[PDB]
Amino acid sequence: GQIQISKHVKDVGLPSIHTPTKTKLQPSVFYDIFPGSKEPAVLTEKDPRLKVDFDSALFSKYKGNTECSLNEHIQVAVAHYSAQLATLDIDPQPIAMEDSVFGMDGLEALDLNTSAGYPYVTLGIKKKDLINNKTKDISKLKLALDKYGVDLPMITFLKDELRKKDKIAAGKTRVIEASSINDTILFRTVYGNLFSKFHLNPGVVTGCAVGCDPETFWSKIPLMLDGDCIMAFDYTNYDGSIHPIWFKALGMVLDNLSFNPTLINRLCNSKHIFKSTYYEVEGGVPSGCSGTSIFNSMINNIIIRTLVLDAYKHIDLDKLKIIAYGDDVIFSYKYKLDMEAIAKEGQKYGLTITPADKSSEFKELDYGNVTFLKRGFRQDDKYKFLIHPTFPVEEIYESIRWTKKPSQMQEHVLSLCHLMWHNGPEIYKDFETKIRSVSAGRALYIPPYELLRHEWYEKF
Repeated sequence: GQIQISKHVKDVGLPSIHTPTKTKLQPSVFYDIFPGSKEPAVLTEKDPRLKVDFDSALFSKYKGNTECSLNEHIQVAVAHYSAQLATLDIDPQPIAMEDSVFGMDGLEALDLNTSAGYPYVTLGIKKKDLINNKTKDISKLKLALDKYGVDLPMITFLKDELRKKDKIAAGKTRVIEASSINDTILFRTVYGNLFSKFHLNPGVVTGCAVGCDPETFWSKIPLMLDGDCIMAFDYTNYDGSIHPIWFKALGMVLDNLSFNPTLINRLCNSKHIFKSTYYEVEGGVPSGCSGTSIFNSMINNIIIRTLVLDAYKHIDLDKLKIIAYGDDVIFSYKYKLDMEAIAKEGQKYGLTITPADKSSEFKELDYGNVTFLKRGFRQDDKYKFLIHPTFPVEEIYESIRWTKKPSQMQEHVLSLCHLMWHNGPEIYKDFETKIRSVSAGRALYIPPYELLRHEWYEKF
């Protein structure tokens, strides 16, 4: 996206916003027993590890929009995907505010711990002041919605997380844009029935994987994505590279389903505060707020359709099976397509597509080497039809080496075990032994391989 406006906060009647500058990340008890090189992302200009201007390296996410327009192919992609989603018969009416706050079927309750955004972050007001979870009373919230209204600036926080070592000195730390609670509630109100239907129906009709459980969903993917050709590739800066035309296209699908097609352009043309600067961006999807993962998935469905259409012009879209989780996508067609040919068609829209898993060349894929949500695919030993989701061993080793809270170590390690065992008993037994070499790991419950495997069979 492109920065259209940039102003000092004191010149437009706004205050400075103060965002956490120190990491909660700390070496854990397993730091010296597992290998790794990730460190907490730089969170401030004064970090001694920096070797670059911090504010410039963050604002490089925004480097212009390519000159392009709607075409017939994007248009047929819109009509095809729309007719597919109509199959679901989503209720276009808004949901009650009670359901937006405390949830309903397919819509998780609002997180009451994260920031409430502008203006509440400057007023000493948190979410639990607006919403009482004990009584389910939202009277304070309703007054704050009336008083402050909607379409408020997003606060851009810096994501406190582990990063590869080369991204530390280069000041390459991710930005998340926490929208106001006022606006998250508006988006849930308008689009809540769509969000619910997607979460409850991950697969090839929504074209979306949000709300899936990889443990059981992995077995279904080969059934859904039939056709001789399994395809996947990676995007460079997906969120930032999405031109305004893809929001018009998304607006058109929402309109075909009788949903508000306009609220969406507040994501496209967005307003922000970072520290002491107010700024506005045209293009790009704000990373980390209202319906982000679903809207990105829907947009990816449009892109993949139009890109295949641009590269090949006797295509049958009924046979182009797609599953997307935001920027991450896997798809199939009834016969072999050239992924390089399809990727090249992205350039004219301002999309940058490289081969999957940081590969050198665009090569053919099968389920033996394809990745989705960081995971590979491996047939079970006894039942070859059940597919293990395979989480990278390296990412588990780096994760275990750090904590944000030592008290919740039992939960942290158990989560890692549930990921790890899918890579096989040999790698899992090595994992267990290293954990039990220190006395803090001796104190934990570490599930045996056989109980994990038996528990998994029973989830199906």
